[PDB]
Amino acid sequence: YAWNRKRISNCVADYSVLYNSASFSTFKCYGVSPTKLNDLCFTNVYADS
Amino acid sequence: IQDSLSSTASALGKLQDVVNQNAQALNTLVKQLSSNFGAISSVLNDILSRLDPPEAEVQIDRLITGRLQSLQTYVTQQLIRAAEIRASANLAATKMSE
Repeated sequence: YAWNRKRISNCVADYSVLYNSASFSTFKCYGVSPTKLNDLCFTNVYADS
Repeated sequence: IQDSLSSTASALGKLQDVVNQNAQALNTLVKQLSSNFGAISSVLNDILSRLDPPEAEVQIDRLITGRLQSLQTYVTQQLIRAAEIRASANLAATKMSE
C-alpha cells in the first residue's frame, strides 16, 4: 500500500543483464518483449518497490 | 458569357464538386492510417520494434484487418462515382454528337 515510487532518466539502460539474471522468479513484460528491451528509447521510466 | 464566367465562379461548381469529392475521399483514406483499430499503436514499424513475432502478430492482424477493410470501402466509393461519371460522360458524348 505504501509502494515506493522511483524515477529514472538521463542515462543508458542495460536490461540485457537483468534479463540474463534468471535468479528472479517473475520476469514478465507486457507492453514490450524483453528481447527487444535493449533497443528502445523512452521519455522516462518509473520504478516501484 | 465571357463576363459572366469571368465574374461568377459558381458556374463550374459541378467540376469543382467532383474534384473536391475525390480529394475528400482520398484524404479520409490517408487519414485512416492514423487509426488504431484497438491495436497498441498505429505505426507498423514500432510494433515490429517492440514485441516479438509470436506476440506482434495479433496487433498486425488488427492493423491489417482495419486497413484492408478501409481500403475496399474507398474502392467501392470510387467505382460507384466512376459509374456515375461514366454515365455523365455518355450523356455528354450524345450532346456532342447530337
